[PDB]
Parts: sequence; C-alpha cells; structure tokens
Amino acid sequence: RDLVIQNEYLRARFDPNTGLLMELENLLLLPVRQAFYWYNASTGNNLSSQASGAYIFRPNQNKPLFVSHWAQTHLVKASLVQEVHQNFSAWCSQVVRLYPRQRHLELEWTVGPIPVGDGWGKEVISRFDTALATRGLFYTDSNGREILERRRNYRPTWKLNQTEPVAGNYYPVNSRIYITDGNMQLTVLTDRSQGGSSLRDGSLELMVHRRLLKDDARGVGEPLNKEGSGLWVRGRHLVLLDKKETAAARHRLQAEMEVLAPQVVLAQG
Amino acid sequence: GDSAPLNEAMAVLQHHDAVSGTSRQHVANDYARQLSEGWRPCEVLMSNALAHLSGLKEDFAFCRKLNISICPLTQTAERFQVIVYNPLGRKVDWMVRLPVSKHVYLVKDPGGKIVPSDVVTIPSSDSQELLFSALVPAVGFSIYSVSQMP
Amino acid sequence: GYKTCPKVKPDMLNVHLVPHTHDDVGWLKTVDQYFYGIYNNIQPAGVQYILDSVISSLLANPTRRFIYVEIAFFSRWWRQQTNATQKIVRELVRQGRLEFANGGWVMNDEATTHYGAIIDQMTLGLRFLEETFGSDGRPRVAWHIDPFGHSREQASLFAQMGFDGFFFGRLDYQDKKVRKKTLQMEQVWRASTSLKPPTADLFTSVLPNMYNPPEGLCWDMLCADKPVVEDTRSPEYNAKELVRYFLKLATDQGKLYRTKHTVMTMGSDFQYENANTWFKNLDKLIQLVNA
Amino acid sequence: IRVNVLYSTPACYLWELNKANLSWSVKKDDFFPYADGPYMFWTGYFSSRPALKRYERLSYNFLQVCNQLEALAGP
Amino acid sequence: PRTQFSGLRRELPPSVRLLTLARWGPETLLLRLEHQFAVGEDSGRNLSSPVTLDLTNLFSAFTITNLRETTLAANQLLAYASRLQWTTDATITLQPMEIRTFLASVQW
Ligand SMILES: *[C@H]1O[C@H](CO)[C@@H](O[C@@H]2O[C@H](CO)[C@@H](O[C@@H]3O[C@H](CO[C@H]4O[C@H](CO[C@H]5O[C@H](CO)[C@@H](O)[C@H](O)[C@@H]5O[C@H]5O[C@H](CO)[C@@H](O)[C@H](O)[C@@H]5O)[C@@H](O)[C@H](O[C@H]5O[C@H](CO)[C@@H](O)[C@H](O)[C@@H]5O)[C@@H]4O)[C@@H](O)[C@H](O[C@H]4O[C@H](CO)[C@@H](O)[C@H](O)[C@@H]4O[C@H]4O[C@H](CO)[C@@H](O)[C@H](O)[C@@H]4O)[C@@H]3O)[C@H](O)[C@H]2NC(C)=O)[C@H](O)[C@H]1NC(C)=O
Ligand SMILES: *[C@@H]1O[C@H](CO)[C@@H](O[C@@H]2O[C@H](CO)[C@@H](O)[C@H](O)[C@H]2NC(C)=O)[C@H](O)[C@H]1NC(C)=O
Ligand SMILES: *[C@@H]1O[C@H](CO)[C@@H](O[C@@H]2O[C@H](CO)[C@@H](O)[C@H](O)[C@H]2NC(C)=O)[C@H](O)[C@H]1NC(C)=O
Ligand SMILES: *[C@@H]1O[C@H](CO)[C@@H](O[C@H]2O[C@H](CO)[C@@H](O)[C@H](O)[C@H]2NC(C)=O)[C@H](O)[C@H]1NC(C)=O
Ligand SMILES: *[C@@H]1O[C@H](CO)[C@@H](O)[C@H](O)[C@H]1NC(C)=O
Ligand SMILES: [Zn+2]
Repeated sequence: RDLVIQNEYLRARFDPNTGLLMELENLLLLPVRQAFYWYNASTGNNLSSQASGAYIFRPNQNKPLFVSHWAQTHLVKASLVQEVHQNFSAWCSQVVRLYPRQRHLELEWTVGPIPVGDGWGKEVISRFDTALATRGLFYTDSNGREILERRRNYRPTWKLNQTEPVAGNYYPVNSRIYITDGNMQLTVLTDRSQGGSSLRDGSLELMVHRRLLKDDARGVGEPLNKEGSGLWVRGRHLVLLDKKETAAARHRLQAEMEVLAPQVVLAQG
Repeated sequence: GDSAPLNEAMAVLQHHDAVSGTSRQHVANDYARQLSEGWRPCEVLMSNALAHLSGLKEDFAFCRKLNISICPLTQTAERFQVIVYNPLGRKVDWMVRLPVSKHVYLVKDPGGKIVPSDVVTIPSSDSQELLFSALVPAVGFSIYSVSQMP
Repeated sequence: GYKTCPKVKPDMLNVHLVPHTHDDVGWLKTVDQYFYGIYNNIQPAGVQYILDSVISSLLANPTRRFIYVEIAFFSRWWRQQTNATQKIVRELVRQGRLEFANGGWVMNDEATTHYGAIIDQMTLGLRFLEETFGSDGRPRVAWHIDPFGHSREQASLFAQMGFDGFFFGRLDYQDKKVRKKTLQMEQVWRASTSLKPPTADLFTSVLPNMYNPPEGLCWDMLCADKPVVEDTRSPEYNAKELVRYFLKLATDQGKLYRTKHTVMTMGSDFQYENANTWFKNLDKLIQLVNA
Repeated sequence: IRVNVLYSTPACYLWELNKANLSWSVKKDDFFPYADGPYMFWTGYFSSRPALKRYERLSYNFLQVCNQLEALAGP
Repeated sequence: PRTQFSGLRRELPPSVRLLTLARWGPETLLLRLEHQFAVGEDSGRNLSSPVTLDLTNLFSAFTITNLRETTLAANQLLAYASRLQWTTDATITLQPMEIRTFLASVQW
C-alpha cells in the first residue's frame, strides 16, 4: 500500500521509503523522481579568481547535494483537492497537488531563507530524474514563444570547448522546458523565468533560488545577499505528461492559462 | 482610475538590470515600489469597470496576499461575493481558494443554485481555505455568493 | 531617416564614428537618481545634463550626429523643456542630427522577459517618439549593446516591428573569436522556424569593442585619455602620433568586416555629461585624419 | 590603404551595408549561453531574485486584465 | 443585477490567443491576436493550421466602426511600411505564430 493521489486524468505515486514523487501516470506510466538539491557556490580557486554572483553561476563542485534524501509527507485528501505535503527541511518544503479535471500535477515549492551561516553560498534546484533516453537533447522556450532545441556541451554555431560542465549547459526557461525520448514527453511549466538544463540524460532541472555571499566582479559591487522579504519565496511548477505527438497542444494551452490567469476581486454583500 | 502608471512600471522592470535582478538592493526595492504604486490606480479602474458592467452596488476590494493565505475580508465576513474575471479568449473552469475562519460556507453561483464547496486545512499553520469551481466566460466574469452557515 | 544619411567616400575605407551614451534605467542607482544626478558618489551620472549638452553640441556643428536610446529618460527630460527648445530639437530630428536607436521605454533584457511584456515596453517608447516627432523620429535599427546574450524571439519581435537592423556587444568569447577569423561579424538572423521569410529576418552586426571607444580615444569627462593638441610649438603636441595611431587602428579593424565600412562606438555608460569634451576633440580627429 | 572617417549613426552604417548588395550567411539559433571568458558564464541571473521575477510576471497578468476592462467599459 | 458577463459573442478557436485588448484612446482600442502554435505542434488536431476569423461581432461589449492594420509596436501603418531587403546565400487569417496588430475605432 503506497502513498497515492489522483483525479480524472493523472495518478501520482510516492516512494514509501522516502516521501518523494516516484511515479506519475495517465489514466502512459512514467517512473519519475523529484527532489531538491543545492550547488555549493564558488568563490574561486587556482583555476580562476571568478566567483558565483548576481550574474555569474559557478559551482565549485559539479555534483549538487540533496537538500535531504527524504521528505516527511502529510496526506490531505479533500472533496475538491488531493495534495501531498512534503517536508524536506526547515528552509525547504513542497505541496504536490491534483485538482478537479486538471491535466497537470501542481508542485508548489517553498525555498525558505537559505542558511548561509555555514559560510557557503548556495544555489538550489529542483531536479527530475527519469530513464527515458533523451540523447543529451532537451527543449526550452524563448521568451515564451517558439521552442529551441538544446544539446549538452554543444554549439550549433561553432566547435565549443566546454570550461564549465554544469554552468555552460544552463539556458533561460521563461515558461517551459521538456525532455522526450521521441516517444513520451515530460514537460515542466513555470510561474516565473528560471534557469535550467538536462545535465544527465533522462533528467531535468530548474533553479528555484540562489544566495551568494560574494560579488562576481561585473559591476553591481554587492553579493546577491540580504534580499529581505525575498529571502523567503514560494512558486509553482506544472508537470505535464503525454505522448510526443500530443504534448504540444497541452503545454501551449495551459501555458497560456498560466500567464493570462483569472483575476479575483471581492465585494461584501 | 488609471492604467498608465502600471504600464509604465512594467516597462521599467523590463530593463536589463531590473527583472534580471542585476541591480543593487535599493534599486531592486524601488523597482518593486514603482510596481506597487501602479497597482492602485488600476484596481480603481477595475472597480469602475465592474460596477458599470454588473451594476452591483457594493464597494469591491482586492486580496493581494492570497499569495500566503491572507485576506481580511474572506476570513472575517459572514456574507460576501467572489467576482472572478477571465482574460482568456475561451471559458475557464478555475478553482478558487480563499482563506476563511473555522466555519462551514455555502456557495451559490451566478444563477443562484448551490455549488459544491469545501473548507480545506493548511497543514501545520492550522488555518484554512474555502474552495469551489468557478466557471468563467471568455473575456468575461462570474459572480458567486458566499455565506457562512450558522 | 535614410534620405538624411552622410556622404561616404567610395573606394576608401570608411569609419563611421557613432557617438552615444548607454544610460541604464536603474542599476546601481534609481531612475530618479540617474535622471537628476543624485548621489554622484555611488556613481557619477545625471541624464538631464547629458541631454542638455548633446543638444548644444549639436547646434554647435551641423556635421555632428547623436543617437539616444532610453525613451524613459528622454520622455521625462522632454516634458521638462520649453516650447522654444522643443521646436528646435524637433528640427534636429527632422534633419537627422538627432536620431533614435532602440526606441523602447528601456533597453530590455532578453533572458527573463516575457515576449508580451517586451512588446508593451517597446510600444510605449515608440509611442512617445511617434507622436512627438512623427515618421522622422522612428528608429530604423535596434540597439542592444549590453544585454547578456540574445534570444531568437527578440530578433523575431524586432523584425516584426519593422526594424531593418540590429547591433549588439555581448556574445560568447569563443563565438566572437571564430567570427573575426571567419570574417563573419555580420549576417542575417532567421529568428523564426514558423513565419515565412523575410518576416522574421533581422540583419545582425557584432560590434568591435563591445561598445566602448578604441583604447586611447575616450574623451568623455570620465576618461583621462590625452586630448588632441595641435599647437605645433607646444610640448604637449600629439596631433601627429594621434593620426599615425588611428590609421593603423582603422585598417586593422577593416580586415574584420566584409565591406569598406566599419563602426566605432564613441561612448560608454553615462557619458556626454559634458558633451563638448567629446565633440571638440572628435572634430579635430575627423579633420586631421581625412586630411 | 586609404581611410575616411566621419560622424554617423547605426542606421547610416546599415544603409551602406545594404547598398553593397552582398550575400550574407544565415543564423538560425539563439546566442545563449553568454560567456565573457573561461570558467565564467552569465547564466546565474536566469534565476537571480525569484521574488521580484514573479512579482513582475504577475503584474503583467494584472495589467492585462486592467487593460481589457478599461476597453470593455466606455467612460 | 448582472451575475455573468463575456466580451465575445463567439469565443476564439483554441489555436488563437487574444494578445492585447486595450484602450488606445477616447474612442480607440488596441487589439492584437496571435496564433499561439508553431509549425508542427498540431498534436493531431490540425491546431497548427491557419485560421480565418470574422471581427464584425466577435465582440459584444462594443462595435467596431473603423479598422487599420499596423506593425507590432503600433507605430506605423503596416500598409505604408517597408524594410530593407537582404540577400542570403472583417476577416483576418492567421498563420502559425503570426501576430497581427489593429487600431480600431469603436462604439459602446
Ligand atoms: C508572492 O507574490 C508577491 C507579489 O504579489 C511577491 O512579491 C512581493 O509582492 C508584494 C506585493 O504583492 C510586494 O510588496 C510591496 O513592496 C513594495 C516595495 O517594498 C520595498 O521597497 C520599499 C521602498 O524602498 C525604498 O525606500 C526605502 C525607504 O523608503 C528604503 O529603505 C529602500 O532601500 C528603498 O530606497 C531606495 O529608493 C528610494 C525611493 O523609493 C530612494 O529615495 C532611496 O534613496 C533608495 O534609492 C520599502 O519601503 C520596503 O520596505 C518595507 O518592507 C521591508 C521588508 O523587506 C522592511 O524591511 C521595511 O522596514 C519596510 O517595511 C521594501 O524594501 C512596497 O512599497 C509595497 O508597500 C505598499 O503596499 C503594501 C501592500 O501591498 C502596503 O502594506 C504598504 O503600506 C505600502 O503602501 C504604502 O504605499 C502606497 C502605494 O505604494 C500607499 O497607497 C499607502 O499609503 C502606503 O503608504 C508592498 O509592500 C513585495 O515587494 C514583493 N516582494 C518581493 C521580494 O519582490 C512575493 O515575493 C511572493 N511571495 C512569496 C512567493 O513568497
Ligand atoms: C518541517 O519540519 C521542520 C522540523 O525540522 C520544521 O522546523 C522546525 O520547527 C520547529 C517548530 O515549528 C522549530 O522549533 C525548529 O527549530 C524547526 N527546525 C529548525 C529550523 O531547526 C518546519 O517548520 C517544517 N516545515 C514545514 C512543514 O513547513
Ligand atoms: C579549453 O579551455 C582551456 C582554458 O580556457 C584551454 O586551456 C588553457 O590554455 C591556456 C593557454 O592557451 C593555458 O595557459 C592553460 O593552462 C590552459 N588551461 C588548462 C588548465 O588546461 C584550452 O585550450 C581550451 N580547449 C582548446 C584546446 O581549445
Ligand atoms: C562547500 O565549499 C566549501 C568552501 O570551499 C568547502 O569547504 C572549504 O571551506 C573551508 C572553510 O569554509 C576550508 O577551510 C576548506 O579547506 C574547504 N574545503 C576544501 C574544498 O578543502 C565545503 O567542503 C563544501 N561543502 C560541501 C559539503 O560540499
Ligand atoms: C508653449 O508655451 C506658450 C507660452 O509662451 C503656451 O501658451 C503654449 O500653450 C505652449 N504650447 C502649447 C500647449 O500650445
Ligand atoms: Zn547596461
């Protein structure tokens, strides 16, 4: 008996030993894992004085660390919603939802005040992992319109000498991003522009938040530090699963329902 | 009611040192400030627009903090309305989620018929939200009515 | 517009000096602090002075040209002027002594902006110019010199707005290296995989030194480069060496571009505060080298 | 070789490039990622300042609704 | 007294998007209509195919009396505009990803 939430179009499973999303399915089944990892921001080394900062993204380690290997889940099954609350940490938690007749799975993440007390700048990411063979390719939307194909460590225009395996593979994602094995597609919609890329195959990742304590020598003259009310942020990610040939119409139409959403105004009476 | 101030602030934030977040903290604060001040004249415009389009007599109000489960009106009033506007060129069947007090609420749609509702609880904060489906026409709006049962 | 362009000297290498001022609508100071010139300690910059000077310097020599880009700053300054000044300036634009480059309310970013928001922003700038100067104040080229990388959609948007060209400064260092070696600094950018050509075909040109003067020819009040000294009996005389430097500098650059033409962006972040420091010397420069 | 320098605008320089009637190569991709030198990429601002980034994309949705309503009402 | 409104008499087909509906002036609105699908995203429902629309009565809130084609930023009259060429070596119809801008005089 595993932790499950569903509605008319989708069914999500959670891994019994971890509390993390384990399987998503169309009532197309897809073993997908999601979790929050962080990048140990770089302040420089013998290879170059450069350090991560307001502009520049430079990890002093190419492999991110788990914000936590498991999450404390709390099931809430209501007449109108079905959500799995997840608690990864004091500064990280998420709510996974499925509403009435909605084609996507809602992932509302809250990356609280990132602890910089360890004296290490950090850059958080939500990374989805899968087995669907993507051959280093993945897609991103350009300012929310046409979609450009992206390849790990590759340049259409010249013969690239990669200097940062993680950094040089990040592209702007303003609305969406997706990875398909040519047969089934997993797409992620955002509520704001973020960074992202497919670092290992069958995987994906967007950057939720970052906090560096050292300027990156490009002009600002101050570390992306002390943002105040902004230290604590909450956003949503809309997960979409469909066959490659049917994906397009869904991410287009929902993506538009996402930016041109409904407005609510109240009146006493 | 003026939409000019907000259109202007949205332009400013389009700068390359603004939304990119590549400006200093005080400039990042003044950016948000210009935006906050553009939201007022707009909801003024939105009030007149609706009052005109629906004839409704009540003074409208906006809930800017739904963002974190906070709205004085929906957590205090015993009788109030929800006007949901839809900007899309097609109909929407969207879920409403407002913060309420520990009571039971009855929801009636545009026609007056009782629509399914449900008060859900927010884990760990022990506060709750009223929920229901709001069917809205393209480029239009719908007005539902709510009342906490005694 | 184009019917107002200068006289090129065919069968010679032509260097187009493009005087300008990159005015960030906020970065290290706020918009009001930048416009008024408040807290010059944080950063010396006051756009209201920059605009006054440019105009004077333009009336000082009809040969001089100036391109201004941030409409949000110009828009303000404008309402602040007298009918007299406004009548004058409109004539400088009519005969193209004052030209507008991007036309947007600001020079927007290309990685985090929403295509729809970029349009409202542009329409807003182009709207002001439109009803203030008419056809005569409409930009012809797009001017992104500082954004950090460029999106294909941006090119598509500008193409659809009727811009003929688009120039920029920041591109990957490896990409640049190859382009200069492959004489490919300029080409045509097909920004759409949907729209039918020429609809989304925007001409693109990669500027030389990002957007700053060549090393040694920065005459703003912010640089300290040695100014032009002609007095032949004066020890500070450098007019001769100056020209020797330039000529070599120009023919070096020519080799990087396909036509007998190349640009030289004369100005940087918030320059021309005192527009005259720039023009006085530039005037001599043009005369001494064409001599 | 000979040299002629002159005052000019980005538009006039473009008019000359057109007048030459050449044939240029074609670009079909974006210019991301930007990198002004080894080990340094300008890919961190893609997510810098989440809060503000969201505040703006939200004000957009809002201004729109504001626009549409001003259009439907006829003051 | 008016529980529900709509501004359209017939809604937009899925492949189209109301980009802008605005107040350009006293009796003048700014309208933009884009085709939110790029070639290939048909997704089995010919959603990428071109679409033809009627603008007379699309809207109920007001009536369109005059219309005039425009460039994306609305600063030139599309029919009176032109761009330099480059050698590389009512009823409005929309093609994939095409955005058309209009300034229409109206009456409420
Ligand atoms: C969920 O969604 C959210 C979006 O919906 C999202 O973003 C957040 O959105 C909310 C609203 O939705 C935003 O809230 C608004 O923020 C505005 C900006 O606040 C900041 O800037 C103010 C001004 O800053 C300048 O001036 C200060 C002094 O006056 C200086 O200290 C600053 O350094 C800065 O100075 C610079 O600029 C000066 C010119 O302005 C210049 O002279 C000077 O030299 C220099 O260059 C600050 O006052 C403000 O500080 C407050 O809050 C911080 C918390 O960080 C405290 O530390 C401070 O003590 C102080 O309390 C911020 O720095 C606000 O202005 C705006 O306030 C108004 O509106 C709210 C409600 O919306 C009212 O409660 C409030 O009373 C204000 O109304 C006042 O003004 C109006 C008109 O504006 C007027 O009618 C009324 O009388 C009244 O006087 C509001 O708070 C918020 O900014 C967004 N956050 C972020 C990070 O972007 C949010 O992230 C999402 N949440 C999630 C997912 O977690
Ligand atoms: C997730 O669980 C953690 C438990 O580690 C919660 O954080 C602790 O909360 C208690 C009381 O609220 C505090 O006294 C502890 O100091 C907190 N842990 C820390 C910061 O060390 C956290 O509130 C939960 N997050 C959720 C579910 O939102
Ligand atoms: C890939 O990038 C590296 C660094 O930019 C290049 O190697 C460096 O080259 C410089 C001189 O050209 C040496 O002084 C450094 O020691 C090299 N870095 C190291 C530690 O290897 C390299 O040339 C690039 N790839 C190629 C061969 O084009
Ligand atoms: C994250 O980076 C830090 C900083 O490099 C790593 O620890 C380092 O910092 C210490 C002081 O803050 C130095 O004294 C150590 O020499 C240095 N460690 C190394 C690389 O030798 C830290 O281990 C990293 N965190 C993790 C767990 O990845
Ligand atoms: C220009 O200034 C004069 C004052 O000399 C003023 O009367 C006039 O109205 C101004 N321009 C306009 C608005 O016609
Ligand atoms: Zn700049």
